[PDB]
Amino acid sequence: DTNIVTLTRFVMEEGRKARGTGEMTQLLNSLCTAVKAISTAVRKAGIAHLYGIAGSTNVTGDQVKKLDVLSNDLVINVLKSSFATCVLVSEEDKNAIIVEPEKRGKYVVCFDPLDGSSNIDCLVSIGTIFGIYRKNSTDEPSEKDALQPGRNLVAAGYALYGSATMLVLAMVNGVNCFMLDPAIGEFILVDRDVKIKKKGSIYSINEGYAKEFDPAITEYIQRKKFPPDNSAPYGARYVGSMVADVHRTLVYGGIFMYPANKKSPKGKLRLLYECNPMAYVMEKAGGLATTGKEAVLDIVPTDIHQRAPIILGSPEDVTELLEIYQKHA
Ligand SMILES: O=P(O)(O)OC[C@H]1O[C@](O)(CO)[C@@H](O)[C@@H]1O
Ligand SMILES: [Mg+2]
Ligand SMILES: [Mg+2]
Ligand SMILES: [Mg+2]
Repeated sequence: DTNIVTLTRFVMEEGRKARGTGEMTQLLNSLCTAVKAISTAVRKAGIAHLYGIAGSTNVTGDQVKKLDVLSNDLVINVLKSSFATCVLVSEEDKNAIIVEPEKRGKYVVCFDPLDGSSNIDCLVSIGTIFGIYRKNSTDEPSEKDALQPGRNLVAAGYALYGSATMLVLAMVNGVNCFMLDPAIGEFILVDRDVKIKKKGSIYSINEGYAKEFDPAITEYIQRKKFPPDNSAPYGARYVGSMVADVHRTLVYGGIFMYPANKKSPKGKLRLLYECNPMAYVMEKAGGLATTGKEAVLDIVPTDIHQRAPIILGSPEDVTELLEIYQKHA
């Protein structure tokens, strides 16, 4: 056990020939602290009475749970104290948060402090999603610094509070998985340079919305169930937590879908702190992420709480669905 490859060491070793201020390492070390604190609260949530609602509604009009508030506070406090950030965007705050000059650093951070809130009370996998941008402009920090295309990401990933706690981190040359050792409260490198399979055998979507689906989604699903070449039909999985469904897509292959539909032109999931981070992870693992008509990472945001359709996973799977949308174009 005497040589520990922790997230910190990883993020220091690589960025050492890249030089840098090392505030990315500060950022991520800080974030890891909040994630550990969220994991331990989650693992004991019913005894600590942390289930239930906060008694509020957010800008996307979700019903705010207790762990939403707790996790939001932890992420914000640790990011500010990191001295690595200047602008913060959270699912739980109407406006971007501008860091006090005294603790400012050069990064902009967009995050979902707790993802999968419908699955909180039934003990299903939940998580934390983040994307990291460098502030470009020279003028005073503002919400506008968060309105960057996802292709501008310097780092992104998620924490998954599942059967084990995992930190999935994507940076410019690739994706790496770090598992939480609860005995020493360190994230340890467990999966190096993760690449997604070119094609999977699992499709993931809420078919409860079948009546609202566009003809292309409708066709694709039918094809997964009734393949034209007599291949085996695809298996279906939908946990209901974006972080768990995307994580399985990453390690098992296949496709994850939250499409636009007749009642939601822009889908449900949020571009800044849900769709862009996962699209980035997917592209760095060699997969794709599309709205059905354009790459998510290429969208230029105008609203920090903007929604986008997302279709992601194995390149050959996502490409088959894109061909169907094309065909229907
Ligand atoms: O109940 P639905 O509409 O399938 O929504 C599930 C999606 O909503 C979210 O909870 C939004 O956070 C995602 O984590 C999840 O993928
Ligand atoms: Mg929510
Ligand atoms: Mg979410
Ligand atoms: Mg959330």
